[PDB]
Amino acid sequence: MEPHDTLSPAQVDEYRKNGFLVQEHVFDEEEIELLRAEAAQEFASGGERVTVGIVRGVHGCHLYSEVFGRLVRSPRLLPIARQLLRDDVYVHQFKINAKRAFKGEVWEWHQDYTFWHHEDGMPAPRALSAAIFLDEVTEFNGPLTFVPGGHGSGMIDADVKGEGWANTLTASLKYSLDVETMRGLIERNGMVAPKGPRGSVLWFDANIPHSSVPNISPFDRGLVLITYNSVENKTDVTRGTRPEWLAARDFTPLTALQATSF
Amino acid sequence: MEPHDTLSPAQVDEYRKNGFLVQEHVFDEEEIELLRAEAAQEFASGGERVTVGIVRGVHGCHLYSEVFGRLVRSPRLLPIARQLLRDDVYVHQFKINAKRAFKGEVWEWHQDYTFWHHEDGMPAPRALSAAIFLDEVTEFNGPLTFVPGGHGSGMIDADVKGEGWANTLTASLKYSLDVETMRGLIERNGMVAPKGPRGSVLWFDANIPHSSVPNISPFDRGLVLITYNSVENKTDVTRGTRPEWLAARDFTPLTALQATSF
Ligand SMILES: O=C(O)[C@H]1NCC[C@@H]1O
Ligand SMILES: O=C(O)[C@H]1NCC[C@@H]1O
Repeated sequence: MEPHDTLSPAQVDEYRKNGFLVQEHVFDEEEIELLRAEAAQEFASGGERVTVGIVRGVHGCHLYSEVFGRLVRSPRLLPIARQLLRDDVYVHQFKINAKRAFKGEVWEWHQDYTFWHHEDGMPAPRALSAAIFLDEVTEFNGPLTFVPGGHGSGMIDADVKGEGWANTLTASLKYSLDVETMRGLIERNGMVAPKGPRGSVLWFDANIPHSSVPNISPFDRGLVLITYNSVENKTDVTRGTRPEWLAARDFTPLTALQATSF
Repeated sequence: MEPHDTLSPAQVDEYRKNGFLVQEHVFDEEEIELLRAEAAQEFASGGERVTVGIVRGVHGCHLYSEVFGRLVRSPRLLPIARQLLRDDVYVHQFKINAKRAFKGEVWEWHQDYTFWHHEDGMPAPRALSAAIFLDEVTEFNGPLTFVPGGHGSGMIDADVKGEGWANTLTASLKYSLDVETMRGLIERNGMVAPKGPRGSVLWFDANIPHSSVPNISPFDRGLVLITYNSVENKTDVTRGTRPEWLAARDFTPLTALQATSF
């Protein structure tokens, strides 16, 4: 194992100003293939934790998979999440999202924090997601798309639908940011679909508004998304509506994987 | 009126090599607003020529609208189409396609020539379309997307659906290029979504494979598309299945608008 990875001051400034940031080539192909293979196994035996008719999402895999439980403690990831949240951290949510070639949905503009505040009891937006690129993310395979700086407009009052947590997981969403709001935000800030090669990591703020469109390429777009939360900002488990595999309840501070002979 | 517009040798080379080409800022805002206003009138009274539940397409407007009949003979357009097709030309098809803000469909990969050969009797791919930008075309408002150089692989054998011309106009298409074909083409050539400001013109070859995704922006994307065909390559009206407003039958060579006091 190396020195723990840190963002440079420039990277940090870029992250806070925009609310997202791509580090290119964090993992190699061999590491990425190990993650691809484990993701396929979870898609195949995830059960109620899966989302679809062909499988498209799985939730909570770091609680059940040894590979994924080590991934979240990796020295390429955990220290940056400590650095950005300025705290010890733990994993609130883990999920894999594949958009297969010539497939996919329009994911309505939204803020993760909005769901986590109302569904899970997250007190403050002191959280972020790391989306590992299992495939090259381009213009055409349905990249996550953001309003840069749009996290600074706090949580935005949103159109609310559904009952329970049934449509938290699906592309028609329970909390969709208004059309009139979006225009203002976008007139003001613009739109960015960060791109990069396989093995890249895209860090994004819990309150950044984001969306994506379908994949019109012949290449799949697999993403592993790890949502780190600050231990100080642990969710209020008394207001909690959802289960462990969507919203974690073990708030033990994580420590990084140590170098071992196995 | 000016000297007639021509592409530079570089532009022409770029067009033939890639099969598409954007000229920026061909029309001003005032010209574009005249076209917007006329398009709204056609969307409202086009009748059977319209396509939808909210209006999204209209076909054949240059046969019914004085503004649109002059547009096709404009010295910003007609001479480039002469230049690229190396012939006198006429309009085979005219259509307006709006993708409203937060709206739109995935348009499956396709080749226009494939439809025009089989539906209308077009002997050779000696045709092209000029798509005038009524709005700024960006990454996020569903730009027409192309395989550069993909016109040189001739007409590609395609999956065929429907009966009649019912699903020629709609986003699930009668002639959809295969998934396996596309991957090969794309592995080989890549993908480009030409962009530009309002009043731009995007010229593209009749055989270039193209597609688009929905508009996830708060801005509309209106396009006027004029399909010029070579007079020598006029359609065989004996194999013709569709009506005047989809496939024209007056093959008179066009001449440009002359400067008049009105
Ligand atoms: O509902 C959730 O918790 C997740 N799915 C969409 C928004 C979050 O990422
Ligand atoms: O069917 C047509 O003739 C037109 N619509 C889709 C392909 C062409 O542009």
